[PDB]
Amino acid sequence: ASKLRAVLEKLKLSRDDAAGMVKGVVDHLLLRLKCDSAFRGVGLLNYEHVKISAPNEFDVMFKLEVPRIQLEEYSNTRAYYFVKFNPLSQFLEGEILSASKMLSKFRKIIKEEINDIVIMKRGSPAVTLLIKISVDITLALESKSSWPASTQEGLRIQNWLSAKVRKQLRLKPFYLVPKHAKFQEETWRLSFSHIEKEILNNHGKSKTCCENKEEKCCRKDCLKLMKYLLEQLKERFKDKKHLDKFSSYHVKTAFFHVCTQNPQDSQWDRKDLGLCFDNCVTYFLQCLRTEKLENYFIPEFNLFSSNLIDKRSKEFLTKQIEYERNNEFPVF
Amino acid sequence: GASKLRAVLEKLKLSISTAAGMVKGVVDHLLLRLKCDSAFRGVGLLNTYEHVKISAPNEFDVMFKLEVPRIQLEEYSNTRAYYFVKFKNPLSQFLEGEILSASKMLSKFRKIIKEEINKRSPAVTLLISISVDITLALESKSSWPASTQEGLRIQNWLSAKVRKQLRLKPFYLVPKHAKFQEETWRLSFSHIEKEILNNHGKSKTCCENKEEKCCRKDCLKLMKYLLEQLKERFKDKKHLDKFSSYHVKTAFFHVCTQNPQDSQWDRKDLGLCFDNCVTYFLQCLRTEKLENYFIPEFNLFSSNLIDKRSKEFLTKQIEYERNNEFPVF
Ligand SMILES: Cc1nc2c3ccccc3nc(NNC(=O)CCC(=O)O)n2n1
Ligand SMILES: Cc1nc2c3ccccc3nc(NNC(=O)CCC(=O)O)n2n1
Ligand SMILES: [Zn+2]
Ligand SMILES: [Zn+2]
Repeated sequence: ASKLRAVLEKLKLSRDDAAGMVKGVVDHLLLRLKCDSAFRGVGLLNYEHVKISAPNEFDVMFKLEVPRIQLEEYSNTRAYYFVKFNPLSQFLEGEILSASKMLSKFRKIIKEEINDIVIMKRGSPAVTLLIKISVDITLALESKSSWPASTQEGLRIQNWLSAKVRKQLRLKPFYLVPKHAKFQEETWRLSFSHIEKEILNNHGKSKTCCENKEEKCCRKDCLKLMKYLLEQLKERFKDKKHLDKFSSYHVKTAFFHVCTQNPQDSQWDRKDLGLCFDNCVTYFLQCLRTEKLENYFIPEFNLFSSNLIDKRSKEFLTKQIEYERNNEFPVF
Repeated sequence: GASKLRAVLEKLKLSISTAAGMVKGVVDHLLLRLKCDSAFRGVGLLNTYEHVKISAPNEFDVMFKLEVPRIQLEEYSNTRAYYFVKFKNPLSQFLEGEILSASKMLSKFRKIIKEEINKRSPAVTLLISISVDITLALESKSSWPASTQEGLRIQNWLSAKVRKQLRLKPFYLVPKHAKFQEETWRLSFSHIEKEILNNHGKSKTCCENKEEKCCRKDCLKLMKYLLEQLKERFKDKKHLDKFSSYHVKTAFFHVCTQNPQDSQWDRKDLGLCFDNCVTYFLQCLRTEKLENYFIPEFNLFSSNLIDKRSKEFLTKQIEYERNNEFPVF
């Protein structure tokens, strides 16, 4: 209870100290990237830390609009797709867009451009930069078409953020990122990280949530706290590969489900940070035990399916988290 | 006494599928022949219809927006709402020196419209069989003028986050003579107004379920209908010649700012809510002060625009209506 705000205090102090040096490089990369006719409309999506415990690790996403796409779902995976349709003809491999070819010149253009003042050296997160500062550059195809049919009954936020917001969110473009599946080397996975940022910073039922003292939720604090919890446990057992396949996308997804089941702002009063976090920890454990964690936008996709993560990893993380929660979280 | 009001709302809602469908075929064709002329190439329709008179469902009004990239405005004679257009372009044919001619562009707009039909800010009125008013609007994706810096004060009602979203949207300029001065453009935020009306609650789920049914949208229609009815009952008296639905809509935006909580607009208290609406509007009429919601230093009820006799005439009329359970309904 009081220890959590202690943890939240030492986390916020890591933001008073490099993101300018990040902008100086990515703005130089984007210029020469726009010179190539294949990456003409390239631009930034939203710096963003995927790891809360790594304030020197940044993550960017370079978007590129592909006009008039038609997708083909790869073997009922509901998340991975082929790209049919043109300044991308050089990257064709038949009538599909080769995720391998298009990403190869992307790596090459970056490698050529970073040599003139950095050591770009590394899937979808194709290139990582070393500046004692890290940024990972992801290439994303933008499609202003309607969302795929696998996302029809996803983003169920009507009782929390309203249906007209859901309608407006679904009018936004969606993004595709080169992810291999099973590998099949030319598949692209859907991505709504732009929608997720819209949800976290516009998170209340009331429009004035977290804008005044009487309406101060504790959502963002709960997500930071369980994000930091997994990042810590991944570091404690890093040299043992137990928690290798768990990432922040899991805890962020479990957070979105808790936001829907607890739609009212009154259920997130900052006075109850302890119980709120304890309820967040419980739901995530319930997904570990029942081996079921739907993708928040693609509900037919189980992030915790037996094909992606084994039962032994879930049981181990369960034992770790349960031990932390019973001992006032010593890993913090 | 809300029994009569809900009867009026019942009759206004029972009013129109074939009307708008006839307009959509004509407006779409006009926008295509316009798109051929080099001057009006990037022209689209803003707010992709709007009944300026809530009681006249056979009359629509569209806003043909035209993207103007190079914009450097010159505020005219401290009006803070009328401006001159400088270009810091295909509209070169309509320049009067450095000033973009609202006169030459109008006569241009007048001409090409009348060609494809083979009546005269609302540049043209067309008559289908139902009439539609078409206005031309320059769109500027630049930051809003400094006269709007202290306007749109919704931070305690819709949140400051929403205010920042709104101000990042483009603003629109329409031709409007000012005094007259023949080549001025007036500011326009009707796109922002529409956003506020259909997204009116402090809660994002307002009027979306039985628990959160408000009466904001009901009070504005009743207010608009009250003015339009008194304007017809005294159309020959010529005293209400200058009162329009924009005055009612502006005053409604002030009472939403003044009453930001959704619980203050419950649908059970429609009676008191409408009574509190008309009282603020009468208070504006007596004190002769009604700030523009976006341009706060612009008084819509200044003595230079409307004379004191007109405000007192309308004041006595609304009070006589409010004192006798609104017989004009
Ligand atoms: C940013 C992002 N977007 C998605 C995503 C989108 C749709 C469906 C499943 C998805 N799963 C994951 N992560 N799953 C992992 O195990 C991480 C390692 C990896 O994927 O290589 N992410 N991460
Ligand atoms: C759609 C719209 N936009 C504005 C507007 C914008 C900025 C400043 C003043 C403004 N005044 C008005 N209405 N004025 C009247 O009601 C009198 C008659 C008239 O002005 O023609 N409107 N109406
Ligand atoms: Zn909040
Ligand atoms: Zn409402």
